Amino acid sequence: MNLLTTKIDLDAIAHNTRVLKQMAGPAKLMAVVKANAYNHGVEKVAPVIAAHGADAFGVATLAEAMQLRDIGISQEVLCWIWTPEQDFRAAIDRNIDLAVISPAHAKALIETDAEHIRVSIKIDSGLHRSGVDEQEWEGVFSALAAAPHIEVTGMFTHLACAPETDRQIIAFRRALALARKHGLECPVNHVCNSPAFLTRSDLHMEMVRPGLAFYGLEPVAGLEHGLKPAMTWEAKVSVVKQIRGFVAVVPAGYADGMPRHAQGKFSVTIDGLDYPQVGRVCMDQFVISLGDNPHGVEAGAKAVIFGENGHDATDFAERLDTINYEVVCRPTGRTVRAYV
Amino acid sequence: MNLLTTKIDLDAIAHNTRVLKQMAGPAKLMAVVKANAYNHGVEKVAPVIAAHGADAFGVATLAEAMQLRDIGISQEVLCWIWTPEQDFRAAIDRNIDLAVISPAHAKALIETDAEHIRVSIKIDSGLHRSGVDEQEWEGVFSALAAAPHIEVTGMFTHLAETDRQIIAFRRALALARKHGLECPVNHVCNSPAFLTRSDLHMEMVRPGLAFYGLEPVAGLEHGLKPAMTWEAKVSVVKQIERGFVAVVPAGYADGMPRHAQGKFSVTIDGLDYPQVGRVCMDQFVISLGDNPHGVEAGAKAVIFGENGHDATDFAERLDTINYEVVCRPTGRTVRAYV
Ligand SMILES: *Cc1c(COP(=O)(O)O)cnc(C)c1O
Ligand SMILES: *Cc1c(COP(=O)(O)O)cnc(C)c1O
Repeated sequence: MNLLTTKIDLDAIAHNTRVLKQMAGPAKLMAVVKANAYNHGVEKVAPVIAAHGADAFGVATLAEAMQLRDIGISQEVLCWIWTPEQDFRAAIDRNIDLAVISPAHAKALIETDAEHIRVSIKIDSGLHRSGVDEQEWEGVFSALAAAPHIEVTGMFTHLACAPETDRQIIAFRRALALARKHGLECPVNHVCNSPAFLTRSDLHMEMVRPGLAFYGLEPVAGLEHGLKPAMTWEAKVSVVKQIRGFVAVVPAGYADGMPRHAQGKFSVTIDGLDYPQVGRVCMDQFVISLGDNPHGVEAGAKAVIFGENGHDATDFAERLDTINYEVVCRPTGRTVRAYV
Repeated sequence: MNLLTTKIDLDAIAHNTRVLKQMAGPAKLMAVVKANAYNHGVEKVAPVIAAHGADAFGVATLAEAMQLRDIGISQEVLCWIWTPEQDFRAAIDRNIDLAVISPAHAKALIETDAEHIRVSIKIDSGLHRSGVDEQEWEGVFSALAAAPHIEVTGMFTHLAETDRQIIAFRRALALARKHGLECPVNHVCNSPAFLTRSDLHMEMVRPGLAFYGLEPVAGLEHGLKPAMTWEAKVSVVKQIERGFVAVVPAGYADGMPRHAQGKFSVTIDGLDYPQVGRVCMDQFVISLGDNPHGVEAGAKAVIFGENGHDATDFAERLDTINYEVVCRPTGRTVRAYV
């Protein structure tokens, strides 16, 4: 028996997958499962998402993409954070699509002697982060077009989460036209992350790549989509102490993902009732006040930090002055992952 | 090659152990290696510490305790965060000391059908968290003393006042002995109290932080050597103006909090470059100005540690403590030993 765990509801994930598949329509559905499926356990999550419609998967690193192939994912897989200094050839060998994020990346790929290399051009559409920018488009498209063994499956841009969006699309379309003018068909393109996907059907293109929504969380406040949250972070009270007040100790500290800054900003839920966190969050635990403990909370009681039978990830996120993306990624350390 | 890693200096840890072993004198040295040895990798760290003098090891959970036995640690082991509902019996069968942190824990142990159970009494000396409080002294000591299959090896408490907690701890110790509990080996010193209160060493000291080379009291040195370095390789350098920015392969899913925005910089070739903009899930951006030093993709960016700001400095910049920063590197971060 574990005192600290995250409950991962796989059925909720399948549901979310079905809801996203219906919403995508004719567009392909790429499931973004980087960061170990947003901390939900990609080894279990990805197969469920695959079994319910996902046309492809998107991850950040070479290692994550390779892990997907390891568990048996046979769908198209895209990786966008790697450098020519790494063994990217190992990914190519595993049928992993690689994003061209800079001229140097394009160069390393063209100079790679492999039969057929699938690549997707990451376009810097204005954020000035990663990706090939306007001044480099000409050279890169020309170089990739001249490479026999390279197949440019398309291009994509990451609508940084923002007006801003439409300005990015204009630049992206300028790049796509320039690419095709160079002989690059760019058959499958995508720009939609969860927020854009759930609000801009005009930007579906040939493929959409939402991440957050698969885990049942809403990207924009005020919007309903019938999603089912999949993660619940909960601990079992280790000790109930009487000071006629009482406090309870819950076996979770900053070493487990509970920020020290969360002090005095939230409550956990025991049997559906809230109890405010009090005092300093320590390395292995934090304390909550039971008041006169009228409901008779005892050691062993289940305390929901966020999730089922408690406050959802979004509420907890706002209490912590952050976003739900970060809260689901927080549970770590002694926290054990349990499915459904 | 990995774009994001923690470099763990095992020789530094051996060094820190020797230092702490010296300062401990006749007092037993129990190294705290809970939380995977403060995120330094207990499977490699604990053996080094044991090989250099540690008399015992302290961890929080049964699983962490069992993990020490699994790696072959033969020293005394104490575990202080568990409940009667867990299979603590399996831990007793592997010679793992259990802390009595409430009357119910004492009850469970007393009712456990085992021949010899080594226990340490966790004393609530005023903090009012876990541990047995003064109102419970009597009942617990008297019950444990009447159970011959249990060996009360001693008692301990945790410092937040300090002297105040000590006064209380002493009272409990006296009552326990009055009840027939000898309490041969007691302890209260964590890293800060150990380095400054030689009068509180007692029979055993319980340092954690110091073994990893970090100083608890920002004021003076003790000759420790920091053991961890968190660093990344620039993935791309982009022109934004004639200014440039560089993308660093680490986000809040890897341990870099979104709140860290505008609070820090990374060190590249000994010089600092400010993080700017929003911290995303997989990466953050730094400002290079006109990039006078020609930083290129592939460059080594030290977040904290060797060739960068030490953990304490980084912790202050992010409004936290060094204990938390060494626990932060996670996600795609790959641990490497040097
Ligand atoms: C994280 C990420 C996504 C997923 O975004 P959500 O907002 O979670 O839908 C999509 N594309 C890229 C390039 C990403 O890094
Ligand atoms: C974490 C812990 C320690 C170690 O403390 P440092 O401040 O790192 O030396 C000692 N005792 C207990 C009970 C602990 O939980």
